[PDB]
Amino acid sequence: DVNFFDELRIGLATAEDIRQWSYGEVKKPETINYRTLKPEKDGLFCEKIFGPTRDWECYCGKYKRVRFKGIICERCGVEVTRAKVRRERMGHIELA
Amino acid sequence: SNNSVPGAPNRVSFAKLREPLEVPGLLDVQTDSFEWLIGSPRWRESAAERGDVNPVGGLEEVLYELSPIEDFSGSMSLSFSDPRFDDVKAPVDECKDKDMTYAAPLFVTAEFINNNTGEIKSQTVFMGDFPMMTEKGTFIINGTERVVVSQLVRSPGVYFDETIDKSTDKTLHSVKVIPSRGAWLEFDVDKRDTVGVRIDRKRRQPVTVLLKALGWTSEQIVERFGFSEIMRSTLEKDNTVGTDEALLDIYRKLRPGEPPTKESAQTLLENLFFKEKRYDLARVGRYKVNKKLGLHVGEPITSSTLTEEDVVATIEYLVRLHEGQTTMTVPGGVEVPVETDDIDHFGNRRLRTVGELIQNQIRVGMSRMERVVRERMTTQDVEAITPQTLINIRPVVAAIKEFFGTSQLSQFMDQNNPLSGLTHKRRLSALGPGGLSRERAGLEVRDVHPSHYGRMCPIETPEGPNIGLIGSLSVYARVNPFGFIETPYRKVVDGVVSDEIVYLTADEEDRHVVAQANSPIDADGRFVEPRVLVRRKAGEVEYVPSSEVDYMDVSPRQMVSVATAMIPFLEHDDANRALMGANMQRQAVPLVRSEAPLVGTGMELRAAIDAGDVVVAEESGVIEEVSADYITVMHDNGTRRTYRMRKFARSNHGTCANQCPIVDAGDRVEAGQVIADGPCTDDGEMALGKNLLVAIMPWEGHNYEDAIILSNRLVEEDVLTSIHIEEHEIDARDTKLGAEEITRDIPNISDEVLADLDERGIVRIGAEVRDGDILVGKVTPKGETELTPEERLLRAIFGEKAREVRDTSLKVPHGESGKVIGIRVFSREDEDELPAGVNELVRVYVAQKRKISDGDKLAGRHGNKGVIGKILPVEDMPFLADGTPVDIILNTHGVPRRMNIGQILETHLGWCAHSGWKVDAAKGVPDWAARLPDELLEAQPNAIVSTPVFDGAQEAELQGLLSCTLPNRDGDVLVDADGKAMLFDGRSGEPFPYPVTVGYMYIMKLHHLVDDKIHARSTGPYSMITQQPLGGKAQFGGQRFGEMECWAMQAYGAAYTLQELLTIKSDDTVGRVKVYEAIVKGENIPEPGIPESFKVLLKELQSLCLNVEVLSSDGAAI
Amino acid sequence: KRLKVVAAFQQSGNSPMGMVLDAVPVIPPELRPMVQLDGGRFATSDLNDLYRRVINRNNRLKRLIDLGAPEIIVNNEKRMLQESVDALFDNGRRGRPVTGPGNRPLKSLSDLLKGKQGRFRQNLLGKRVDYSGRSVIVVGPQLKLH
Ligand SMILES: [Zn+2]
Repeated sequence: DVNFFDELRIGLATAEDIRQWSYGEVKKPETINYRTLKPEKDGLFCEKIFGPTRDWECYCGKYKRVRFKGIICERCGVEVTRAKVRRERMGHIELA
Repeated sequence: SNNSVPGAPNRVSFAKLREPLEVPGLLDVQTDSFEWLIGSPRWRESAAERGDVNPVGGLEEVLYELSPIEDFSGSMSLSFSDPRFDDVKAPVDECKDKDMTYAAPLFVTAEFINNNTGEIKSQTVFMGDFPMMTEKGTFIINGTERVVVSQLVRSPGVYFDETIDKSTDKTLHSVKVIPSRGAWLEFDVDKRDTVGVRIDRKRRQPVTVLLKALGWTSEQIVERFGFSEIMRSTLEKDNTVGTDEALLDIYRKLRPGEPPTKESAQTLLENLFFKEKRYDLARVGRYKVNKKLGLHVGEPITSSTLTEEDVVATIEYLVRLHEGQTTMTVPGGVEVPVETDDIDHFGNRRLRTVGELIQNQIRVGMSRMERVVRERMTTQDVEAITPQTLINIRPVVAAIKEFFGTSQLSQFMDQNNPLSGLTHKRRLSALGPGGLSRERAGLEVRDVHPSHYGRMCPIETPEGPNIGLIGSLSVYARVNPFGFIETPYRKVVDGVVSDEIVYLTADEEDRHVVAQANSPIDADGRFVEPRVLVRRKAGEVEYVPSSEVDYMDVSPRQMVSVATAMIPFLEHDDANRALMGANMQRQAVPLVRSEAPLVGTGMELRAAIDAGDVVVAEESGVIEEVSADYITVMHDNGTRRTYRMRKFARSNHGTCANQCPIVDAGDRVEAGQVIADGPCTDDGEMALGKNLLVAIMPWEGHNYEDAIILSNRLVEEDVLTSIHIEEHEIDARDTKLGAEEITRDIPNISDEVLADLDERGIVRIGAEVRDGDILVGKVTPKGETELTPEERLLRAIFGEKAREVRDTSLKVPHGESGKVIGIRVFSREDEDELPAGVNELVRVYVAQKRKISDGDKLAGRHGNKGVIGKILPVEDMPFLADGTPVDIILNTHGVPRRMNIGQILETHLGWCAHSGWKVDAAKGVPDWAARLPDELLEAQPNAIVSTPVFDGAQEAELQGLLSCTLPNRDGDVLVDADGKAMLFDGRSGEPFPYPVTVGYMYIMKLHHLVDDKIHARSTGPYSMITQQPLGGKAQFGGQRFGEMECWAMQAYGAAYTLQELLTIKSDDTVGRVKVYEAIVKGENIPEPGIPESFKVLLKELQSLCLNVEVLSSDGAAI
Repeated sequence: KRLKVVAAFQQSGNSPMGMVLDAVPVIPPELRPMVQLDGGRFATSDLNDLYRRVINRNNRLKRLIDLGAPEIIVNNEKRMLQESVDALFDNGRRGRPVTGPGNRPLKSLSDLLKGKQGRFRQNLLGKRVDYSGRSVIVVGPQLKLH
């Protein structure tokens, strides 16, 4: 990022803006699977919404090389990138 | 021989006064208490001496208060009495060896009453193992030597007070009867002139309410309290009229909104203060209440709960305290004085020691056992019940084992040397479970109180934030049954001093007039002068005509501790430097050789023999054969006693403990004589340092600002070498992936590195280990992942499989070296007790030998610390007219600033002890030596003198001793009448232009060594969650960069340095990786930008539905 | 006092509509980690229990609307959803806080900003660094002032 911030400003969000920040919707209450200790599909830890676990790896195992940057796997939908995005992509919930 | 000890080497003494009583066994406080708790004949004999009509053990008392248990039918019951112990499981040394606890098993004789049947069944119940105290006064929990510390609390009792009012400008007298355990009662006069009682921090009600509530008719109130006006006014001001109306009132102010019955109120008033189980005074509280009110002084009351007559006596006393009446009398009671109490005075501060403290845990655990027994006797059948089924041993075993594990007051024994341990056991601690907090204790609780004189040392205390909160028991002081500290006096009936001595407490002493041990005495005991100086009441000193003198002090050093007692010329220092001196002596490292000090106090033979680290001889006999390992003595009886000497034990604080047979073979040894020399002891004497030739001057700024110049001769001769013994421990614990193992081969380590280990996996004994080396070779079964393909080709070209095991081998931390002296292993097959889930534990001992050098701390005895800033080579030290070079050069500028000149006198006297002297006694005795003892007229070179505390060499006597020093083996005399000598400069070779003061001093090597206190860290291992460098001196953690260092940075204007510290040097992982990489690569370090932490602050503010955008110069977002 | 609060929303360009949430953000998964300890035990963060809770009460409410139900049941479920998200944003701010294990209040999401350990206080207190050490100092009167 550019090194030049004149000033910071804060405000209120909007549902039409909170939908913009988000990468998926968490709709299942469940966290990581108990057996294998991988995250559970479409919940508070899943790789689809947030990020892959190890660096440059999808979920099912159809890609574990580094040659493919930025591709989205069509069998499970995770994206092979650095695992550091695992702390920059935000979820969203839609309340009835 | 004036000294009691059989074969003690004798010190001529500058003692002017004969001591009436010899100093008691120093570890008495630690042994007596525990002897009382177990219940032993020795303690029974002591109670025979006191003449106590009640002989009871601490365990026996806790068994009376529990027995008998009964079911609410009363149809089944269970009581038990008469504890008895057994032989200890094993001897002490084996327990230090095998990691177990030296204890003894313990039974009781319990019985089960039955009413409807009429048959009572008795049997022997076992009650786990019980930790027992050794003769040294210490506990061995889990193989380590621990120590229970005595604790200072306020006793139970009745404390009157007077507090000034802010609104009406007039003082208000409030009482509190504070018991041992039970509800607080309290009475108080008001600014509106209205008495109010307050029961368990309830809302005040009128006090004639409770008075009427016990059963006091209005007429009896009128006649008993009639003379008092504020009590009468409070009998008007009350509203509730009648008995039950007041029990109902008390229930209605006890809790609001509860159904008020007359029977439940009358039941709770006698349930909270007169029920035996719910509320209790101890013997301390009961005795003290009796003594303060002057009622029931003749008979010993076994009942230990509050009584009603007592409460009426208290309210009459409070009204008396408002009156200003000196004397009260109660019907049925002797007369007493009337004054407000003081919580600081030592007659109110009782002290509860090991016996009381272990008794409390036995009690609480016992209660948790009693509930279980009560439910268990209700459920089981009357025919199939035995006293075996009811009692459950487990809940008490838990309580004790958790006391010795967790309780604040059972610490690791401080074992730097003998003096440190002996001091650790005599400690009076104010902190802990059941006392005032550290933040809660006001600034008055922490300072000296005129009643500590002779019980608690005013000088000795810790220096940090626990000042005043830990004192030390004085030399002669001893603790009586109830829990007060007593000091012995001698009594002067009519100006003549007796030989019989009485031990007084702090509150009994306030009632007489005590004269000090320097009063001039005839040979009859007749007072030499008309007026004596005396201490009267509290904090008052005054002259008195010789008839008003009741008591007198035992010894002029009655008011100091045991560590303070070993500071020659202590009345010449100030209290600050005296404090650092006492404090510092208990951090001296024991050397490889010991010598006793040429100038010392009479205290060190006694202290050494008591602190328990010299081996004494039990009987009298003749030495059979001497080993390095054991001494065998032949009694005159005919039976032989063999004593072991533990050789190089790792004491608790990493220093070494060594015992050395001192007697020669075929000798006659008296009973109770020293036979071996523990660490720090020479010839049976507390030797904490060495004698060194010191010269006082500045020397070309190498000792400037309190550093010290050492002569190289010390490092070559090994005068200050020590032995430090380490230990490291690693083990083989099961994980679900598999069971780890300790085995010789280790993947990817060459043969040379593994040469030291054997086939077992542990390093052989005596192989010098540089750090990073392997001591124990262990491998965890590596977590089963997939074998990496890049690693399949890398390992494929060579053909080496990363097995199912990673390498977690014990390694040598950086900064350690030495030999491997001994290893030790625990297995499941050996039948060793192991922790739950680990199969073998392995420890390894590494012992190095430290020579002194730069950056080690030295200290004299008067709190003159210092670091060694230089070590000159032998031929540079300023040397003496006969070519002896001095050893240490202590600067001048710190003597007159500290305001402690005891070190200069210690140096002068020390030089006189070195050379020996011969007064001019042919012409006659010169005047300055009139009162000099006869054994002192003439000493042989290197003779060890003693100068006690507050009674040593005077000035004129010292100055006169410096004129008679024996001339040197060359013929000449080296120091003049002043104590100054002529020195030659080692580098220049000229003589210095003035005389410098040389002489001897006693210097000790403290426990702040540069090898411990050095850590550096370029990178290391981080912590997953805080993501900062992992702290610790043992993992070479990184050193912390607080907030005032940032304010310094910003006052400089150093933007880039501070931004660098705060970001890539601690938090940002990306940053640290990039900087490390760029440094190894040899390119510029990246210019510091925006922390990765920023984006996280924004993701969290974006989590709270706030919306944060960044504005550029122009005003557009980014 | 009303005028001040009201005129704020006029100057901002931000509608007050943003005070009722039609959606809630979920914080990234790392800043509420669930890492596995050395002894096989799972160590997690407290926010996970709150998000899970709001997710539950939400899904159950929507199926309930699907089925059809009495008004008291739907109003009770709406109520629980509002209170749940309320405690997720800031605990113990309305009635009883929520406790998870053993009567221990849960660390809320507004809990990650306030306090001695919050994100604003973090950089002011100071941390331990790299490339550093310390030791005992002796005087050396041979050295030049630099
Ligand atoms: Zn996939």
